[PDB]
Amino acid sequence: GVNEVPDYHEDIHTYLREMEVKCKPKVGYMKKQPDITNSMRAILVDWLVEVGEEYKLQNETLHLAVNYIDRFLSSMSVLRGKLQLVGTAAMLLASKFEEIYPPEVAEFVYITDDTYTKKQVLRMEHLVLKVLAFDLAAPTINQFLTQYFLHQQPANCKVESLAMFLGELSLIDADPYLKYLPSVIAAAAFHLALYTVTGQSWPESLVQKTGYTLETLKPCLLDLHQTYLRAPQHAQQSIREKYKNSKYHGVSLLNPPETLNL
Amino acid sequence: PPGSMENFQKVEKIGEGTYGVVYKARNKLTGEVVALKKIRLDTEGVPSTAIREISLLKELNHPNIVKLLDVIHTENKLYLVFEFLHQDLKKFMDASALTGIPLPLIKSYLFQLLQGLAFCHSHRVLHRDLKPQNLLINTEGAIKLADFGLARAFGVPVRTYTHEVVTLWYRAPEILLGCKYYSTAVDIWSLGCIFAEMVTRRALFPGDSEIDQLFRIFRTLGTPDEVVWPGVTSMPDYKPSFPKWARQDFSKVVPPLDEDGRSLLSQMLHYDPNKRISAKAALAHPFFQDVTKPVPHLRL
Ligand SMILES: Cc1c(C(=O)O)cccc1-c1nc2nc(N)nc(OCC3CCCCC3)c2[nH]1
Ligand SMILES: [Mg+2]
Repeated sequence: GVNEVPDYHEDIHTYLREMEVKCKPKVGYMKKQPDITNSMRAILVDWLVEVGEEYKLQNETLHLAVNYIDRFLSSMSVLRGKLQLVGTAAMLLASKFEEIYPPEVAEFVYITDDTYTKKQVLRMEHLVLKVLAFDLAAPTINQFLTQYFLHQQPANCKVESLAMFLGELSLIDADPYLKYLPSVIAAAAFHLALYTVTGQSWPESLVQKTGYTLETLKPCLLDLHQTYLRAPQHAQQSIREKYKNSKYHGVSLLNPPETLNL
Repeated sequence: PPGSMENFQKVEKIGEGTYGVVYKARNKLTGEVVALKKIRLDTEGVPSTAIREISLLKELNHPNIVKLLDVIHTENKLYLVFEFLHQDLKKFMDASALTGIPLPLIKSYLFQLLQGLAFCHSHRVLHRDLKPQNLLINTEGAIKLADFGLARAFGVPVRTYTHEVVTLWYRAPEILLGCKYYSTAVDIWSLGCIFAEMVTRRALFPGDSEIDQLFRIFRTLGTPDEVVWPGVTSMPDYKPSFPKWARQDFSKVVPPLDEDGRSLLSQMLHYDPNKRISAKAALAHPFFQDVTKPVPHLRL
């Protein structure tokens, strides 16, 4: 029905495919950051996951914040003591963009345990907006996933939650996921979820829609599968905790498959 | 981008609202006439309406969508520089009392509004406030969607978004009836109301409250049941106690409208958001078979 905008679905998917290339962060940015590392970014993204749980923000909001941060850090050097300010301001902007009821600025100041002032948060907000030139309508893994989900026969809630979980895990690790576009991560996550739960594969209908095959998705899939297999041991655990909740069908408790048989 | 701000010469105030003054101004170097919307900054930082307006209009480049030219982004003020347009459709309707708007102009304007809207929808943007005051016309015959402060980037399939939304007279029944989800069809409902309004110069459903608005729609189009709109009786704010009004001939709803016009209007005002016509499909309606783009018949 009109909730899946049949007359526009394909125009939208095309347009998002075009924009994810323009909103892509620079793949080698961390190497050009003197003071920060992939591991500090992972700490930060894991903290944003907790903040989104504390305020019951949309997952889309989280994905947008991470995109904003990664684009900002692609052109702005940041000291480690200020990384969280960038992250706080990113989450504020994403909330304002995406949420019906965003938390107030004071709640963002509060959650940084008063490391930062309200003035600093609002000043960083303005700097992020200028650095990103207000281009906040970025495509996310989620926006692709939700369209891929329409191709399931029938829809399966475990598959959907699992795919979101896998996509969310990818946010944490810049190495390697920065080299992959949201549409590709979404595809690999959808395939991997579909396989884990039902034994099925990336369907022909999504080959038609995306132009992607298991062969073109292989590299991302192999990374994602390793990430999935190693997830209990990763230093960052907020996504796994989050996806134990019934809201997400407890999918983080499902066992990854040992092999992909590709 | 284009600087600026010392390059602009304010000519006069043209509008207000939030946050929220609009001036007419002229670029002193290029001669370009612009509309400057000033947004005062501060204790919650940059307002979310502005964040949406700007981010979404950066993506939307189209002849029938108001062009955002620049954003002048200072510590305490934010100016949005838009292309200048001469009048809003509402003031044009009022100026056209006595004659009415010639059909070629109504047809032209509807065709352009539908192009603008199809473009929004194709770029995953819901406008959510289409009304004559937000539609701007120039002296060359263009009409453009404007005021994107209520707009939103949507996902496919849609999630639950802000319930408010849409000025009451132009608000679709699935919003009035509290549906969990609404989509691109809400904008089409609004343009249907606007189509009718261009023909009559008076609002089609001028409700004074949500229930009154629903009841005015029901009295014109019939109180919807499960045949006309499967699911309606299960909607959150549907009440079995709602009066059951008979659907009128549509010829009686907008008497001066021809058969093609009526057909298109009835498809834009279909109760079932699933069956309501898209902007994309409306562009191909036989109503538009002879469409042109004349200038407005009146001085702007
Ligand atoms: C709107 C208007 C009148 C009028 O009908 O009173 C007279 C002279 C100019 C304008 C006007 N031209 C405009 N051009 C652009 N680009 N934007 C305008 O206003 C933005 C406005 C759109 C309608 C709701 C409030 C925000 C404009 N308002
Ligand atoms: Mg429809």
